[PDB]
Amino acid sequence: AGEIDESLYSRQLYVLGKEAMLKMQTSNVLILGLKGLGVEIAKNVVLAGVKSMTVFDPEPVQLADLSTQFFLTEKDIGQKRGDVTRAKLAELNAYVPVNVLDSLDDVTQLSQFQVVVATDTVSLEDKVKINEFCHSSGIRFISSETRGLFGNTFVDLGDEFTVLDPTGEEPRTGMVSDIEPDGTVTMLDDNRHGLEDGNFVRFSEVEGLDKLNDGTLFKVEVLGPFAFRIGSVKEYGEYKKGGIFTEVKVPRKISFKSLKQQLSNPEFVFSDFAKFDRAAQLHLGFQALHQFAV
Amino acid sequence: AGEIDESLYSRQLYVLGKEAMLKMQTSNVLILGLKGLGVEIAKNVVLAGVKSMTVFDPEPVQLADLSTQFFLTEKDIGQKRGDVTRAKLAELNAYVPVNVLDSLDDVTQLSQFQVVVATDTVSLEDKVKINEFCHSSGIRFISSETRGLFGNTFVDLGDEFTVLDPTGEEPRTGMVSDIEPDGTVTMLDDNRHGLEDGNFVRFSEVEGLDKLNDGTLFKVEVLGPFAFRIGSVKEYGEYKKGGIFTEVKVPRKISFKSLKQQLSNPEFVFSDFAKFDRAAQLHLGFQALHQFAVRHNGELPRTMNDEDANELIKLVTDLSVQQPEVLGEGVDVNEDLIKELSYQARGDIPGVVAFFGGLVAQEVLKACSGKFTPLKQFMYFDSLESLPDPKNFPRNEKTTQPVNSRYDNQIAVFGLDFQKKIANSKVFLVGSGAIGCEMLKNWALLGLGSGSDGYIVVTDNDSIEKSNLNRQFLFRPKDVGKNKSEVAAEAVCAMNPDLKGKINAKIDKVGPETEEIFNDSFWESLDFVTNALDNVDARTYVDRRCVFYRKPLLESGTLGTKGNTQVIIPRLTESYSSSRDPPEKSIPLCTLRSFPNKIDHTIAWAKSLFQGYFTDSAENVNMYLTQPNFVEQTLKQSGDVKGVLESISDSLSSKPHNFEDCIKWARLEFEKKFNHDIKQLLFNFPKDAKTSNGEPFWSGAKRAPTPLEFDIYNNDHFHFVVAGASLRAYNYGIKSDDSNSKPNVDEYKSVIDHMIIPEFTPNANLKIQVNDDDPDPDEIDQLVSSLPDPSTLAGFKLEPVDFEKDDDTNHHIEFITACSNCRAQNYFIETADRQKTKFIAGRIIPAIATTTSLVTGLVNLELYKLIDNKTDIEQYKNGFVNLALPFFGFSEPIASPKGEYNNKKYDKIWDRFDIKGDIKLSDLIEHFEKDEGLEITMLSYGVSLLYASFFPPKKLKERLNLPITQLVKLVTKKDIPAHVSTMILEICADDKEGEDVEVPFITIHL
Amino acid sequence: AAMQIFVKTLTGKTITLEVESSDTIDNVKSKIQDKEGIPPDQQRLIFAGKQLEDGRTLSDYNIQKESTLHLVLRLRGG
Amino acid sequence: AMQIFVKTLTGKTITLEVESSDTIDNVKSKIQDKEGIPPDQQRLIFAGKQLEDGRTLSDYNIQKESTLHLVLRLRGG
Ligand SMILES: *O=P([O])([O])O[C][C]1O[C](N2[C]=NC3=C2N=[C]N=C3[N])[C]([O])[C]1[O]
Ligand SMILES: *O=P([O])([O])O[C][C]1O[C](N2[C]=NC3=C2N=[C]N=C3[N])[C]([O])[C]1[O]
Repeated sequence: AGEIDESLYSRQLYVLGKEAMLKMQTSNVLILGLKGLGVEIAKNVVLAGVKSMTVFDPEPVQLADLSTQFFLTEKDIGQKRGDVTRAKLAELNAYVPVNVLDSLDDVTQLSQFQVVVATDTVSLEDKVKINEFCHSSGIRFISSETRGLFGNTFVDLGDEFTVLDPTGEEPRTGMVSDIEPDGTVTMLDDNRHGLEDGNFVRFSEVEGLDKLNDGTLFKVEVLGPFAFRIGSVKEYGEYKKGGIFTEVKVPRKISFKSLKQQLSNPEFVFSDFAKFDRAAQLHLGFQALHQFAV
Repeated sequence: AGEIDESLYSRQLYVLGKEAMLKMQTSNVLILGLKGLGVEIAKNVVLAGVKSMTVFDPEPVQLADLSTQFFLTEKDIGQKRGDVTRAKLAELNAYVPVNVLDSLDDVTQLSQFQVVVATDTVSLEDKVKINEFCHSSGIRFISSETRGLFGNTFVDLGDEFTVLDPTGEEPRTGMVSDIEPDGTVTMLDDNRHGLEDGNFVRFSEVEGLDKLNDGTLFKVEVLGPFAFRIGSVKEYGEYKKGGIFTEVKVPRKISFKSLKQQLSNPEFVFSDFAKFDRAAQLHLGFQALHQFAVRHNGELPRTMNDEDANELIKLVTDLSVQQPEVLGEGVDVNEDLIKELSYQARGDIPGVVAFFGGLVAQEVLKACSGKFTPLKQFMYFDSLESLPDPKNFPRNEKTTQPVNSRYDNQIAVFGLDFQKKIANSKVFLVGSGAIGCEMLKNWALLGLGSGSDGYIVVTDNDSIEKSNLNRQFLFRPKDVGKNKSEVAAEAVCAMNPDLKGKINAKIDKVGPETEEIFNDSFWESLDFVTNALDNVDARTYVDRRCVFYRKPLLESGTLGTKGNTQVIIPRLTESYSSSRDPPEKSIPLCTLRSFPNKIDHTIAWAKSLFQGYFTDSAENVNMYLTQPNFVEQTLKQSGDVKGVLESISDSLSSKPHNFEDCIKWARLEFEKKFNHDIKQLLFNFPKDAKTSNGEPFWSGAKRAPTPLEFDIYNNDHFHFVVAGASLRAYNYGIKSDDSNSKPNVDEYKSVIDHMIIPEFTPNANLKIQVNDDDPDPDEIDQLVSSLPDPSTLAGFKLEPVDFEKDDDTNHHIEFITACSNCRAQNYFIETADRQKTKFIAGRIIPAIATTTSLVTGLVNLELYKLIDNKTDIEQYKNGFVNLALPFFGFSEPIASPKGEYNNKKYDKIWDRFDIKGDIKLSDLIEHFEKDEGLEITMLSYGVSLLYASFFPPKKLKERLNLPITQLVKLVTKKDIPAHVSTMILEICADDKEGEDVEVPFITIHL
Repeated sequence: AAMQIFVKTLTGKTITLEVESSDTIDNVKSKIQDKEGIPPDQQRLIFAGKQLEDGRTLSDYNIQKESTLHLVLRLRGG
Repeated sequence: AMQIFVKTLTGKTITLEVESSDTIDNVKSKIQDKEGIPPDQQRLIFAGKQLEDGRTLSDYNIQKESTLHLVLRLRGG
């Protein structure tokens, strides 16, 4: 393959793009725990189209699990959550095989997967072991837990991870009316460039500055809503007319720390800034829930 | 899938990378025309691994197509070129389906493909149609043509194409000592940044500027070799210390113009700057060949025909008048050049086809991947220097005419007599790997050594391994384990049975230890020699011999997309050894022992630990048990005596009895190496430690380490123990609990959990060498008095490990990777995977078939010049290439240095004094006086001095009446091995005026 | 009279030098050493079909301003 | 004489210079001069509150270095 079905993925394709989806279609995902949380995550990932989805949950279905697990019925009570759910996940998307992992006694099995997600059925002790293995092996790790009206999630994509497009927005683009020797680019009449300091742009159709058009990227210094500066262009010639600029999104490398390190030194993203003082309280709280269970 | 077979693609993987090959594996390729050119392109692309290959060529095989089409046989004549070739291309690589497109009447079928390649069989009218459909549909398009010693290629990847990595070079990296508010970055000490204006870099570990480390890219303005500037940084804060910069390659969008547009407005890439004025001429000349064909019902000019050559010159002349811009205002048509194009239009030359086969195949791979910089967009090439002197081998309609022979389109260019001399050549090919197979293929197509006075000898001492298959196209999976040379000789004779019985495949290594096989008679019978090697030593060896025997040598080499050719001509040029190549970077010992900052350092350290633990230890024990003078001999002769004695002691005192014992041993080695040894280093130099000076000791290339706490869930901690235990078991002949399985974590964990790991206690009298420029590397009697007597150990043997990087099941790379990554954890160095550790520890050379094929093609264009015995140094070309750029450059070889003594000129490399017989010393000195005006001052055999003019009378009376061999025996007390047929002597001498003078060396012939 | 010429390496790097047409090849190699760290014995420079030899001048090889020389290497694999 | 930030739903960061007594009205017009959006269409939120036209930055305890968010209603579903 290397092939995407547009008749199915049309509106999603306009969100993610072909390349991102092609990578998705080479990724094997494992989900640990199939109460409501796990099956919601699994439902959305299967819909999105990944190479394969594997589910691990050997616990018996009990009546209470039906609170949020929309693929369980009362007929299923007694049987294993993983098994009963597998077939229903499988109907969501014929392109995505859904398998069941019978056991997790051997941690080495985790090497089959590119992304491992541990939900609320996995103890904090097992989360840490599993994360340690994933992180040191280059497997992407994510965990999540809900409790009543509280919840959290944790992301660790390893020592080396590259973001190829940070926002999914269309690259900004515009017509140029003048380019002064100091690099000052002025917009063609009432058009706003929309760029931000440190974006990059390339050019085409600029007359008089020919190697400005070769695909080289220039770093943007914003002067105002109607002009930005790219640094001297004397060496390139003398502006005459025309020109279009196109923003180019450059790769960015990032590092994540392990669950162990983040338990004692978390980097927070806030869900509601009116409640920021609560993130640190709850990060202690969720740990305490685990100590309570121990 | 997203899966790449490393065992097959290993060497290509280090050239292209995972992501490029993943893209290649989603790309369907279509090749139009399957004569020499198309099959060469197809072979290289099928080898490299694309989703599928489709070939189109419904033309019937004719005998003359075999000139360069190595997959056609005379039995195939009449059948369709595409049908017959299909199965043979399929055999090259099981992962790549090869299909035949039956008909191309419906242009719409082109839409199944991502890259279309139009060869010499497609009319220009059709090229333009196909290119227009491809360009306007988003399909990448390439075309190429060869005509005798001339060739071209055209590339058009469409309106929108993105280059992801322009060079394939390792990104530059470096340590920072300062960043000023204006953004001037200063390197630590003597370290050069290696950047270029317009490069981009990211940062990490820069304290004081925190968001400068977030992955943001900065544009580089270079200030000198040791500083560059990134723009103001006042806004991020203020630099305090530390910092590493890393180069990042950014995407580049480029556009291509259509074939139509470029026919009238070409963008040239030059293949030889010495010839750049010919690009415009040939651009016109190739268009006239197509016009000529439209006027002659599809036919090309006839071979060596003046009437057609004049018409071609007229057509080119009409083009330059219609478009005066193409040659330039007031620039004349180069008629002699156009005339040769016409004369040779029907020629099909192995060398030229190989050059364009490699190039275009690489351009296909670029097109599929965005890896490397595409040719943009026309390249022309000629090798007219390869033509022989017409005095010796005249070229005309008669000598040049066909003979009903697979060699007819080579005869078309060179004439019959010359082709016959190629057939009667005697050659030695040294090596039968990538270049070797390509070379043997080229010689098959040349018919070289097929004549009654000709032969080929090829030698190689290695066997065929799986990774070889990616670029040694003569070998099949079934052939793995057999001998490279033998298999290759068989394969080539299947391509051309004119060589059956004419190729002598040997399996001997070439070097000083095989001179009884490769003896005087052997070397002296040869016309010339060709290298196909992968190490400098063997090259130097062969060069020395070609100098000694006065034989031409054709040399070449590759590294990924880079390559070179060099010709060495007796009595004319420098030899290979005459010049220096840059040496291997050496890592200082203090950096390895105590202060690594790169993964290369932890890998080297790990590789030595591996040798010590599993190879050297075992070898020392076996010597101790079987050599009764071993302790004695060691006390006097070894560098590290205490080292060897401790090693033997430990090996015999801690003998494992089961596999669980090996697990415990490996767990304790982890504690020692990654915990106790580190705490000791910190004890000597605490983190806050200062220098006499007052600066912090732990700065710059010195990274304060932290001791490791074993954690079975860490991949590197686990695999250090697994591989360590399994290798220890091997040494002691103990059966592994994993010998028929993967390793079970809970079982290792069980064993390790019951262990008592001993606490660390420092050694206050231990001292640590910080610089390489300072000192230090009773017990020993005691140490001997702890050795078991060998009688205790009758029949005991340890089995030393032989490092094998290409067997993924033997735990070697597993060990070196885990061992390196653990030390890397100690020192906050990013860990590396097995593929990268294997590359570094195994010293693997990146290799790919495209470059191999192209460079071999160049060698065979030079080979034509040897056959003609050219003595004009200006006709020869050393070649240098990088297909990634793409770049090609050539230079005339360097002449051999000349000297003079008295009135006599000599060649300081190639000349010598040839003395027949085991001459008496006095006769030799007398000869040189009378015949050469040379007063011998010093005479040596290797290292020993046989005569000097300062010897007093008594010593002269001892030596003067002795034959050289007896003289050598008098001084060395050793004999001449009797299999020796010559001895080289070095002399110093004075000329007639009594001044010292450099002179040639002497060869004594017994 | 002083001019600029270029040195391209086999890896794609472009080096800029300032020289006079009367400089020796030795001179030029020394300028390359100060910029790249390579020693003159290890440098191999070619221009227009010729390899540049230590005793000669730029003029001997008709090197003009803006000319591009190539620094090349012998490869060891095969 | 202070600086504040406005982050948009697309990830863009805008920097403004304001005094603590400026009205929401003032701020919205600065956003118009910079982004082109007209004040009636701007929706700005800070610390749990949506900012209303008649008030000042001080009324919402907006301090120097504070970050406001410009958000949108989406029409699909
Ligand atoms: O570059 P490749 O590894 O594909 O091929 C090189 C080839 O040369 C052989 N070789 C190395 N050293 C040799 C030798 N043959 C004969 N004598 C000596 N000294 C090697 O086995 C490879 O097949
Ligand atoms: O956002 P989606 O298309 O996935 O879902 C929208 C849904 O709404 C329906 N809809 C649009 N307009 C409507 C309406 N239903 C009833 N009345 C009106 N006026 C539409 O058909 C979609 O299914």
